[PDB]
Amino acid sequence: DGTSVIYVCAVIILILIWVAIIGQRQIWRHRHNVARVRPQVSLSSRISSKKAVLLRETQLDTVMRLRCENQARLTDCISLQFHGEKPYVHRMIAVDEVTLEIDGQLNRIEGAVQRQAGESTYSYLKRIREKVPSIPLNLVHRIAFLQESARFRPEKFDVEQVMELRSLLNQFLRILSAEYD
Amino acid sequence: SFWVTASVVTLFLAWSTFVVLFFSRVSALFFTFVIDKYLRLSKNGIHFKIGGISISGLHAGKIMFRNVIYDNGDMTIKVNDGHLLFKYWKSVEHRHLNLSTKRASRLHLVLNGLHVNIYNNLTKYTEIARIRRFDWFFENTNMPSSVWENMWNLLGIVHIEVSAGCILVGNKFLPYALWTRFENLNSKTSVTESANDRALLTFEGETENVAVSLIKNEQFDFTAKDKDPPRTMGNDGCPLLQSASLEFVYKQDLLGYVTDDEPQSITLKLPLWSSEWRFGNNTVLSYGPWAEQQRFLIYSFFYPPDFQNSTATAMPTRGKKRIHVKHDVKIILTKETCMDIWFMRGEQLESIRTRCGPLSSLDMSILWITTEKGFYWNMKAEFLNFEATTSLIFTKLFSCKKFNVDGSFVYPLTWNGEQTWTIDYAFTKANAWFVWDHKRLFTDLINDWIGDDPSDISKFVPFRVHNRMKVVDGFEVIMLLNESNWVDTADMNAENVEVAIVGEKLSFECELPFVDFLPQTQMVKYEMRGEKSVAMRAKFPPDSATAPIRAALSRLARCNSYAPPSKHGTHSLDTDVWFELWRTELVKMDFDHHYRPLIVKSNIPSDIPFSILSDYLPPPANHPWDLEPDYLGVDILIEGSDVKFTGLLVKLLFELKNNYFGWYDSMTSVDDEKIDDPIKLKASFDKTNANGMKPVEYFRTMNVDVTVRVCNVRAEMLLYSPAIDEGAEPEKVPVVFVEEVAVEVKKTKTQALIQVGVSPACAYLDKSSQGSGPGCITLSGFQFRGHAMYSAKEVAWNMGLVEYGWIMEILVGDIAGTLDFPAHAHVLHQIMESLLMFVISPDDATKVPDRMQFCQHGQLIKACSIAGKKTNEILGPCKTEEQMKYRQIRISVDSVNLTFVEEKTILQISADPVRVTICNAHESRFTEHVCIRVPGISIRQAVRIKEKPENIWIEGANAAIEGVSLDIELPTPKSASPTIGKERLEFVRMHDADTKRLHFLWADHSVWGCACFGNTCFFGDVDEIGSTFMETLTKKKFFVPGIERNPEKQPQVMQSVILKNKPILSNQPHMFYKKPKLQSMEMSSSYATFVDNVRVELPSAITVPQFGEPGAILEWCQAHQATRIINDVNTSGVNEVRFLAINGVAATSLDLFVTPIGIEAFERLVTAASHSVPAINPCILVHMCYRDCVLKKHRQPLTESLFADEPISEVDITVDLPRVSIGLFQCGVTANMGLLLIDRAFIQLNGSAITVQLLQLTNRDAPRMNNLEPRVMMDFNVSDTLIILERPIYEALAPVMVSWLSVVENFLRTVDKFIHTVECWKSVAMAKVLKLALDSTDEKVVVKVGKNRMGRTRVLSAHQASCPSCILLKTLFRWFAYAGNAPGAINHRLDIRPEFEIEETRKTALMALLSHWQSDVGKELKLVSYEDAHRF
Ligand SMILES: CCCCCCCC/C=C/CCCCCCCC(=O)OC[C@H](COP(=O)(O)OCCN)OC(=O)CCCCCCC/C=C/CCCCCCCC
Ligand SMILES: CCCCCCCC/C=C\CCCCCCCC(=O)OC[C@H](COP(=O)(O)OCCN)OC(=O)CCCCCCC/C=C/CCCCCCCC
Ligand SMILES: CCCCCCCC/C=C\CCCCCCCC(=O)OC[C@H](COP(=O)(O)OCCN)OC(=O)CCCCCCC/C=C\CCCCCCCC
Ligand SMILES: CCCCCCCCCCCCCCCC
Repeated sequence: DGTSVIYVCAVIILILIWVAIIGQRQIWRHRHNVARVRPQVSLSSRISSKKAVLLRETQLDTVMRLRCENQARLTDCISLQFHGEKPYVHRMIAVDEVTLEIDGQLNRIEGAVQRQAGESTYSYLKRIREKVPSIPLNLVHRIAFLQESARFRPEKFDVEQVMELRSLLNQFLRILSAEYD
Repeated sequence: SFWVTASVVTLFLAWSTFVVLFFSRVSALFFTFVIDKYLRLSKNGIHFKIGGISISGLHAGKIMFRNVIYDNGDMTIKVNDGHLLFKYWKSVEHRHLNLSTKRASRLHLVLNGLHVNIYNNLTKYTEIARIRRFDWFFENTNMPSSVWENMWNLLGIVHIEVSAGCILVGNKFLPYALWTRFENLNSKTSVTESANDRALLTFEGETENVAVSLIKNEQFDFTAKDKDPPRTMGNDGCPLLQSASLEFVYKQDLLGYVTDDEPQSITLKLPLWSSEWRFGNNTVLSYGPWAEQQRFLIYSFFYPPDFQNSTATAMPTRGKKRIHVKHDVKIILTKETCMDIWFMRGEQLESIRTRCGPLSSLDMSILWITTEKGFYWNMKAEFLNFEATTSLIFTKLFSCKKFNVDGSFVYPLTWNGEQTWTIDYAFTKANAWFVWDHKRLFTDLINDWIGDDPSDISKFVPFRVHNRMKVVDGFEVIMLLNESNWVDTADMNAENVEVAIVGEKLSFECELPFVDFLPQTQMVKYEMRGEKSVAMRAKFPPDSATAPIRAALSRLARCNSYAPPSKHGTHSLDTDVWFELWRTELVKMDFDHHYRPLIVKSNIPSDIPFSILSDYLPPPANHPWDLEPDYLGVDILIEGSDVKFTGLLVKLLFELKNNYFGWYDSMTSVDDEKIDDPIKLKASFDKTNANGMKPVEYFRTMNVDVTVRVCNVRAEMLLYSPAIDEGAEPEKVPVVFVEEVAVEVKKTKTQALIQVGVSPACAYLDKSSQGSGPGCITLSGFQFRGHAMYSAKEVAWNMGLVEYGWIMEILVGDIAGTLDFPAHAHVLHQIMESLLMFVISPDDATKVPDRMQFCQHGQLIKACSIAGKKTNEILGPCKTEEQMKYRQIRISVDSVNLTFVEEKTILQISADPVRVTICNAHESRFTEHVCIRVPGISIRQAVRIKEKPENIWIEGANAAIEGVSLDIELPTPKSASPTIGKERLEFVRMHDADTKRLHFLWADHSVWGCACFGNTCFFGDVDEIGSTFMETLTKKKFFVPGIERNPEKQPQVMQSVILKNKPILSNQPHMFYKKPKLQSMEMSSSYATFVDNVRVELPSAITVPQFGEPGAILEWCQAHQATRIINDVNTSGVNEVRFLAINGVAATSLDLFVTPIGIEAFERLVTAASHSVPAINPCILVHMCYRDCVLKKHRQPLTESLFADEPISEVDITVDLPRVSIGLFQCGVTANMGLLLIDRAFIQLNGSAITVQLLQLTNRDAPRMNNLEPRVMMDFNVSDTLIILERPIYEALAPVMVSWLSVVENFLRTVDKFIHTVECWKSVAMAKVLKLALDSTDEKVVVKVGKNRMGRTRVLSAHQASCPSCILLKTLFRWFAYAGNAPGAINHRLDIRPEFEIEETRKTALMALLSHWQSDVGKELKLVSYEDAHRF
C-alpha cells in the first residue's frame, strides 16, 4: 500500500520541519538575552518604521534647540528681592542688560536676531556691525568684554562696570536708532 | 498518479506549517491594525506594533505574544515574547473587592526579553516652551471607582515574571547611556487596605541578577574634550552597582479625596509611598568623578532646569484629590558590600576602595511637595564595620566598627537661592592612618570631582555645607614618621616608625560658605578636638637600634605617672612595642584658611579674539611671588600633659616636620629607589614636578601663622633608675614641671619668624638612698628666636623658595640648682647621655631618597640643570642650601648657680652671663667660627665642722676665672672645594640684593660684620639685642620680658610676633593631672680661726611642685632659690691676702685659694662618688659602650674597609694668659701661707714676672682680728720667661711639707681607689649581665628580630651589621627590656665572690663570656669584606 508510505513520509517530514523551525527559533531566543547583549542607543535599532524614527529624531532636535534657547533671565522682579545686597548682583544685572537693551529693542522687522545655535554676543554684534558700519569696532569689543567679564571672569566687577556697560549700550542704541528711524 | 498525491502532500505541509508556526504573524497584523485604529494611537503619536499573537488559546486564558513594541515619544517598551494567563478557573472570593482579605493570583504575566529605552522627556520640555512662549518648539514636535474596584477584584494578585530585562536611559545627544539589566524577575502586584487613602498598591519581588553601567553611545561624535572612563568591564562599560540578587518592595498609596475641613497635611495622615531595596552577595557598587559627570549630563537632559522661581504647593482642600507628600527609600545591604571610588591621576588609576558589613542600610526621604522654605530631602546611611583603603603604596586608610551619616539638603523657592547642606558624620571606635600623600590624593580627587568647567553667573547657585564629624568610643590616628619619609609597604610586620594619637572622643567641624561668585578671597574655618584621655604612642621597628634602647629605658625607669594609661586605640595597645609618652585630656586645633580660588582661565569661553582680549585683561603674573599670598591661621592647644620625656620626643617632632610640613611630604617605598644614571634620575624627578602643566597661580604662596600652646607640662626625665636599698625609699625618675610652652611661627613670602617661649620651669630630683635629700633645678625662663630669610632667585617653582640666611637666638634665663653628690650628678650625666643618643640616633639615621635630595635651585643634588650651565653641560651637581646658607646661632645664659651638696661639703659653681656665638661668615671669612664670652665663673667650697651645736663652715677652697673672650676659627669642612668661601659669598649676596637683610654685605667697611653683632635684620630692620650681644663688659642679663610698641622695631623678649603688643605667654588657668593616692677637732678649729667662716643656706624644704593656679611654678622656683654662702666680716680670713685659629684673652685673671682641709673635702666628694658606684645600673654601662661603638661609626678592625677618606696644618694661637694669683694656706699647732702671682703672658710665646712668696704669721715680739700677727716673707722672684717651642728655717718649713704632702698623698690614693673601684665594677657588672643574658630562654631576648628590611635604608647599615660588640650590646638591651630576671639587677649588689677583686680573674671571666656569646652572635653577623688575619 503506497498510501501508508505516503502518510508516514508526510508525518516524518512534517515533524522534521516543525522541529527544525522551532529549534532555530529557540536558538534565536536563547541568543538574544537582553541582560547580556549590550543594546544600542539608536532609535532605529528598536523601531522598524522610518516615519516614527524620523518623528522622534525631529522631537529630539527640537528639545536640543530648546535647551540651547533656554537661558535664565537673572534680572527678574522677584529675583531682585533675593540677592539685591549680595556682591554679585551687579554682574547679574550686566549679563541681562545686553539682552534687554539689544534683543528686546532690536526685535523689529529689519533688526538682526541672535542665532539659536552658537549664541554669541560678540558674533551677534559683528553681524549688526556688518549691516551698520557706523558703530566703531571698539564699542562692540568693549561691550562684549564687559558682559563676558560679568559672566565668567574673576576680575572685580562692580557698579563702575555696570555704569560703563549701560553707557555703551545707550550709545549703541542711539547710533542704531539714528541708522534705523 | 504520483503528481496528484505529491501536490496534496505539499499543500498539507505548507498549510500545516503556516497555521502552526506562522499564522501568528497575520493575526498580529490584524490586531495591530485594529488596536491603533480603535484607540487612536497613531493620531496621538504612539508607535505600536505586534509581531505575533495567538488566538486559539483564549479558552485556556492564555494569550501568547511576540515582538510587542510600544513607543510614546518618551520611552520605547519592547518585549521579545511572552504570554498572558488569566486563570478564570480560580473562583472570585467575594462580590466586592475586600482589601482586607487574600485573593488568588488570577492574572499571570510572563515577559521574556523586556527592553525599556527612555530617550526623551517631552512633558518637561513642552512645559518649558509653554512658560517661555517658544511657539516654534510647540509646533515642530507635532504635539470610575466601581470599574477600578471590579477590575482589581477580578485580577486578584497580578503575578508578573520577567526572565530577562534591560533598561536603557539616554539618547543620541548624550555621550553615554545608563544601562540597567536584570534576570529572573518574579514579582507580585497586589492591592491591600490603606489608612486615609483609597488603597495601597504593593509591588514585591526578587531578581536573581542585576547590574548597572554606563555604556558608550555609538552615534555620538566624541571629541578631544570628552574623557574616557577610568575603567571598563569589556563591552559592559563603566560598572555601577553590580549585584547577585535584589529584593524590592515598592509601596504606593492610591490617592483618595480629602474629607476633613482643613487641607491635606504635610505631616499628618501622609499617604504611604516607599521603596525598599535589599541586595545580596557580590555587591560591588563602584562610582567616581567621571560617573558623576555622566550622571549630571543625563539628569540635566531628562530633568532640565526651567529657571523658574517655584511656589509653595497649594494643599488640596476638602473634596479634592489628595497628593503625594514624600517618597521614602530604604536600601539594605544584606551581605558584605564593596563601595569603590575610581579616578585618574595623570595616566595612573587611583582608587578609594571601601567595605561595609552585612545589614548596612541607607535611608532616603525625598519631599515631593514645596513649602515656603522650598523643598528638602534627608539621608541616613549606616555602614557596619566600615573599612577603607587607598591605592597608594601605603594602602591602609581607615577602619571603624560603625559609620553613620545624617545629611539634610534644603533648596529654597528661587532656583538661584542659597542651598543649605547639613551633614553629620559619626564614627564608633575608628582608627585611621594619615600621611600627607593622603591629603594630596584627596585634593586630586576633589579637583577631579569638581571638574574644569568654567564658572557662569547664569548657572551660579550659592550654597553652604555644614560638616560635623564625630568619633566616639575611641579614636586612633597613626602617622608614619620614618626618617626621610621611607615606608615599608609589607602587609605584615611593617617596620615603620609610627606615632599614634589616641583618645575617646574626636570632633571635626567645617563650614563651606560658597555664597559668592568668584570671590577675591574665600575664607574657610576648621575645628578639631581630641576630648578625653588623649595619648600619643610611638612605635619603632624591633631591630632598629632604637626600640631595644627605648624598651630597656622604659622597663628600668622608676617613674610615677599622674595620668592613668589610656585604653583607647586599636593597633597600639601592645605596650611591649608601643611607647606611650604623652598623656593629655584635650587637644584642640583650629585652622583659618583664606585663599584665592584657583580659576583655570584657559577654560573661559571667550569668543573675543585673543589679540584685543589681552588688552582689556590685566597682565598675567610672571612669577608666583608676584601674586598676593594666601593665608592659613593655625591654633593648637594642649591643655595639660603628663610626659615621659626623652630625646625620642625631639626626634619624632623633627620627623613630623620633615614628613608633613617639610620637603619629605611624599612617601618612598624601600624597594624601588634604584636609579644610577642622573639623566634618568632627573627625568623621573621631572615627571612628578610637572611645572609646565600648571598655571602660575597654582604656585601662589601662603602666609601661615602657627600658634602652638602646651600648658601645665609635667615631664618624666626617664633614665636607668638606680638599685633599691632595703632600708631606703626607691629613687624615682626626675620630674620637670613647665607651666607653659608657647610656639609661634609667622611665615611670610620672604621670611619666617620662629619663636618659642617657655615659662619658669622646675626640676624635682628624687632623694637618693645615701640620704642627703631631694634636689632642685630652677630655670627662670627660655626663649628661642629663629629668623629664616627666603628668596626665589633661580629656584624651581615646585620648591619656589631657598633659604640663604638662618639666624638663631637662644636666651636662657637664670639656672639655680641644689643637687646632692654624686647621685644627682649621675642623674644629669645619664639624662644627657640618653637625650643626646636619642636625638642624634647615629644607627637610626637613614639615607635620603635620591629623588628627595633637593638643591639650592629646587633640583636634585645629582643631575641639577643650573650646575650644568656651569662647565657647559646638560646636568651637573648643584649644592644644597644647607652648605650655602648663612647660619648664625646666638646663645645667652643669664646665670648658673649649681650647688653639689655632700654630708660634710658643698661645692657651688656660680657663673656670670655667658654668651656663645657660632657664625659661619664671621668678619670677612666665610668659615665656621665660635666666639665665647665668659666674664666670670667662680667655684667656692665650704667644709662643715660640727664640734658645736651650730654648724661651722669655712671656705676651704676658691676659684675664679674672669674675662674669657675667645674667638675660635674652625677650619673649612673636609671634602669642601677650595672656593667654598667665594661660592657662599656669591650665594648670600645674590639672594639678598632685593631685600638687603644681611647688612654686613653692604656696609662700606674694611672689617665686615656678623649676626654676631647687630649687622643683620633679626625680627626687624634694626637688631637691638644683637647689637650688644657680645658686649659682656656691662654684664647685663638678656632675658627681660617686655613689650615694644613700635611695629618697625624688633619685639622684645617674650613678645608675640603673631599678635600685637601682647606677650607670647598668657597666664591662663589650664587643666592638670593631680597626684594619685679633717679628723681632729684641734686642727679643724685651728683652720677655723684663720680660714673665713661662712654661712650655708640651703633651700628650706624641697617639696614636689604642683601646678594648681597659674604662677604656682614661678612661686616654687622663687621659694627654692640658689644656695647662699654668706661670708662673715667678723670672721674674715686669709682667703683674700695676695701680692685652627684661636684669638682673644684666655682670661683676665685666675684666682685660686687652697687649704689642706679643702683637699680633704675633695677627698670626701671622691669617696662619696665611689660608694654609689655599685648602685648604678649596668644598663648605663652597656649604653656607654654602645655609644663608643656608634660614635666611632663602628670602626672595628673588621670594618676598616668602609673608612677610606684618605686641622692638619696652619694652626695658630694668639691668646693672653690670665694674671694667676694662687694663695695657699696651712696652719698646724703655726700658720704658713704661700702666695704665688704670675703676671700676664702672651702666646704668638712669652712670659712675665713670677713671684713666689712664703709668708709666716709671726707676732711682733720676735725679730685686724689678729692685730698682733703680721706676715714675714721668704720671697722668690723670676724676672721674665721666654720659651719658643713652635712646630731654724727647716724647723718651720717642715710642718708645711709634711702636711700638704700628706693631704695630697691621701687625695691621690683616694682617686686611685675610685678609679680601680669603677674599673672593677665595670668588669663585674658587664660579666653579670652577660651571664644573665646567656642563661635566658625568653623569646623576646634574641640577637636579631625580624628581617630588618628597613635596615637597608639606614646610614652606617654596613657598619652596624659588623659591630659584633654592638649587636651583642643590642641583645643586652633586649635582655634588660624583656627578660624576666632583668629586675634581678635592681639590687644593690657587690661582687658575688671575693675573687673578683683580683684583676686577671675578673677580666678572664668577661673574656670567657664574650667567647660564649660569639657563637650566638655570629649566626646573623654580616661581615663587611673579610679579615682572615684576625681569624687565625
Ligand atoms: C531593577 C529591577 C526592576 C525592579 C523594579 C522595582 C520597582 C519599580 C516600580 C514601580 C512600579 C510602579 C507602580 C505602578 C504605578 C502606580 C499606579 C498609578 O499611580 O497610576 C495612576 C492611577 C491613580 O493612582 P495615583 O497614585 O492616585 O496617581 C498619582 C500620579 N499617578 O492608578 C490607577 O488608577 C490604577 C492602579 C493600578 C495601575 C498600576 C499598574 C498595575 C501593575 C503594575 C506592575 C508594573 C510592572 C512593571 C515591572 C516590569 C519590570 C520593570
Ligand atoms: C585634635 C585631636 C588630635 C588630631 C589627631 C590627628 C593629628 C594630625 C596632626 C598633625 C597634622 C595636622 C595638620 C593638618 C593640615 C596641615 C595644614 C597645611 O599644611 O595645609 C597646607 C595646604 C597646602 O599645603 P601644601 O600642599 O603642602 O603646599 C604649600 C607649599 N608647599 O593648604 C591647605 O589646604 C589648608 C589646610 C586646611 C586645614 C584643615 C585640615 C584639618 C586637619 C586634618 C587632619 C586629618 C586627620 C584626621 C583623621 C582622624 C580620623 C580618625
Ligand atoms: C597627646 C598628643 C599631642 C601631644 C604632642 C605635643 C607635641 C609637642 C609640641 C609642639 C609641636 C611643635 C609645633 C610645630 C608647629 C608647626 C610649625 C610649621 O611647621 O609651620 C611651617 C609650615 C609652613 O611651611 P610650608 O607650608 O611648607 O611652605 C609654604 C610656602 N608657600 O606650616 C604649614 O605648612 C602648616 C602648619 C600646620 C602645623 C600643625 C601641626 C603642628 C605640629 C604638632 C602639633 C600637635 C602635635 C601632635 C602630633 C605629634 C606627632 C609627632
Ligand atoms: C663621661 C663621664 C661620666 C661620669 C661623670 C659624670 C658622673 C659624675 C658623678 C660621679 C659618679 C659616677 C661614677 C662613674 C659612673 C660611670
